[PDB]
Amino acid sequence: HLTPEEKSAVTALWGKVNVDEVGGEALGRLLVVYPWTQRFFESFGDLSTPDAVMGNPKVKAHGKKVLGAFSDGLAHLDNLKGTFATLSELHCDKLHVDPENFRLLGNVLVCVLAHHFGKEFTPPVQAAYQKVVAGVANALAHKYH
Amino acid sequence: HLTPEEKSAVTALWGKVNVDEVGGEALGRLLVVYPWTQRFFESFGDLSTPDAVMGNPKVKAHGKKVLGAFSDGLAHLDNLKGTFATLSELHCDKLHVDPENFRLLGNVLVCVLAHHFGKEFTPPVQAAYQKVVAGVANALAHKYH
Amino acid sequence: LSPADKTNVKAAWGKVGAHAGEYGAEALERMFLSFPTTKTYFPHFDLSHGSAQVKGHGKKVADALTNAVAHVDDMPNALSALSDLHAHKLRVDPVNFKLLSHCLLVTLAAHLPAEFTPAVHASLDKFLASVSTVLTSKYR
Amino acid sequence: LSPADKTNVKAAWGKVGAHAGEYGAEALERMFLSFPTTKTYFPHFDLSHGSAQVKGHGKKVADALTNAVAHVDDMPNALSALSDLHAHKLRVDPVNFKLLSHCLLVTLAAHLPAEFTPAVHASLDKFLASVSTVLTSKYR
Ligand code: HEM
Ligand code: HEM
Ligand code: HNI
Ligand code: HNI
Repeated sequence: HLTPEEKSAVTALWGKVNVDEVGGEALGRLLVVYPWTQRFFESFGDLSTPDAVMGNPKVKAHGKKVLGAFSDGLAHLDNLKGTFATLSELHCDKLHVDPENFRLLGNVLVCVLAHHFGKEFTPPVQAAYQKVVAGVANALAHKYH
Repeated sequence: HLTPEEKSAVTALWGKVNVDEVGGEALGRLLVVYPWTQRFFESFGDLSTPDAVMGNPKVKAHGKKVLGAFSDGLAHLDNLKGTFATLSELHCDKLHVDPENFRLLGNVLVCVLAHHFGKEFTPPVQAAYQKVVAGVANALAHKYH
Repeated sequence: LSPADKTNVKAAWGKVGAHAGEYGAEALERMFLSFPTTKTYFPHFDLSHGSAQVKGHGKKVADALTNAVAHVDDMPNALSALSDLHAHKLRVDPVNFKLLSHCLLVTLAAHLPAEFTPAVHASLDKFLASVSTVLTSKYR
Repeated sequence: LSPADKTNVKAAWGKVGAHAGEYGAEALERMFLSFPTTKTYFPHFDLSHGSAQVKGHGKKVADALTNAVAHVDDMPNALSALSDLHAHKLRVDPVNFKLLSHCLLVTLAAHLPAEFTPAVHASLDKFLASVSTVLTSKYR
């Protein structure tokens, strides 16, 4: 439950986010830091080295879709279970992704936002974003519940 | 998500389950296998070694309360969230127990069931009880989920 | 892992002996029944009751486990060949290792009740988790 | 914990140096605000921003991290006094350790962008996961 102060600070920082790169950077880092998540992206190609994952064009293109889904959740915070209904069906019934990996990618996105904004990404701003990434991960796992 | 064959096997085995001397070893083994959970039960006194935890009158008495809560939910499988509604609040905001510990006790309960029944707790019986312990753990973690 | 836990683990899997190859086969079977999503890791396999594929692989898991208890003070180097298969080639999610260790703990409790004591249980869960940590670490 | 990971942690905490006490305290501040449940472990601490206790405690966590970097080959014996403070008298959930590890990585990403490379990110996460399990074992 985000306070209007947290809500406003969340939209302000997100408006300055590089829509074209941040997503790919977050999906790329998840694949390098947590190397088991690579199983779900075998049809993507070279991931052998950390530079192969980051440089990969489909990791960037797929990350763009993932960021788009995150931006979707930020616009509709009070309806997360609904916003991610089809994706929760996709990731649980069709893809069989463990819900723990959603918590990891959400945290990796937080690390990326910190890496891009620096000291602008202050502790109360991270606290607000932790509510969002926990909310998205929980909503992406409702099909298991 | 339990079918008639699963729902019957769950109740038939629970009839043999002693409500007063099953939860005690479940709460006890939780405090021995995962000892960080002792912070919540420190009014109890001594929990120095496994024998002290198992031979603790407060541990076995609290196990009856836990297994008593599990028993009522086993009859009300249709709406577990409403049955565990009051407990889900007390276990999350009143006393800050991490939602990961809920499935730790559930999987420990499953280990106690196998230990008691032996060959009687067959793989399809374990499969039936797994959907229950996951359900109960989910119903007790919704007051943040 | 404590030397007290090491004495509890050596004693527990010392009583399984030859049954380990059948215990591992039961534990395997229990994982597919309890958690069906784990079956994706076995695309060709016939995972039904009383199968030689499950029984044969059950012996492989148990043989790797007997090597792990004997090499309790040297686990990353002794299980190195297996840590490469599970992490580089198979790339198994560490959650699945929590799922199999749980079913293995269920099988041990069901067949060995006089041995499966809370002190042995805590050491066994610690042993299996460290075996899991080693098996799912050689990756990047 | 491959030699490549040991090399990365050195090049990451090398640019830190004197900033250790400042970074460690920020990681705690980030943990108390983002995860308010961890505050229950510190009721004897004034968790309000601009605390000498958090700055001093941050320095302790940071120098223990610097101490853990040097003894990366033999961490269970070097952080013996620590693995007794948190596991026995504090009985802290390993979930809280994952939170501090994550908050530590966020601080390093915000302050050292050039050093927060995916390889260093993977190495530091693995190193902190190893420090966490050392501190969350031999519980009794
Ligand atoms: C928790 C945050 C996540 C979000 C918001 C998210 C979002 C998405 C979106 C929007 C798609 C697009 C599907 C389509 O083309 O219709 C997708 C696909 C997919 N996601 Fe996720 N995802 C998340 C986490 C994960 C994680 C952690 C994994 C793996 C460990 C994963 C694996 C996949 C896979 C394998 C696909 C299918 C890609 C393909 O077409 O081959 N996702 N995800
Ligand atoms: C206690 C932990 C585990 C042990 C000791 C273990 C041990 C083994 C051993 C010894 C082999 C055969 C290796 C060889 O001879 O080349 C094997 C193969 C395999 N293991 Fe594990 N394993 C464990 C956990 C898991 C888990 C949790 C999964 C997945 C859910 C898994 C999936 C596999 C697969 C897929 C194979 C190869 C089977 C095939 O041919 O498709 N293992 N494991
Ligand atoms: C390790 C922590 C912990 C876990 C995992 C846990 C898991 C569970 C689960 C299964 C997921 C169930 C069904 C369950 C049921 C109960 N718990 Ni839990 N409880 C836990 C810690 C407690 C504590 C602590 C209390 C009461 C102590 C207090 O301060 O009042 C408690 C009290 C209870 C009570 C009694 C309510 C009351 O005090 O009136 C029931 C019933 N429970 N607990
Ligand atoms: C949220 C709980 C918590 C976590 C996750 C945690 C995680 C860590 C990690 C993991 C990276 C490290 C390296 C670490 C290091 C330290 N902690 Ni932790 N500590 C925690 C709660 C404490 C508390 C509480 C104390 C003691 C307070 C005091 O002043 O006595 C503590 C004290 C310390 C000290 C000082 C010890 C002393 O006074 O002798 C060091 C060093 N630590 N702690």
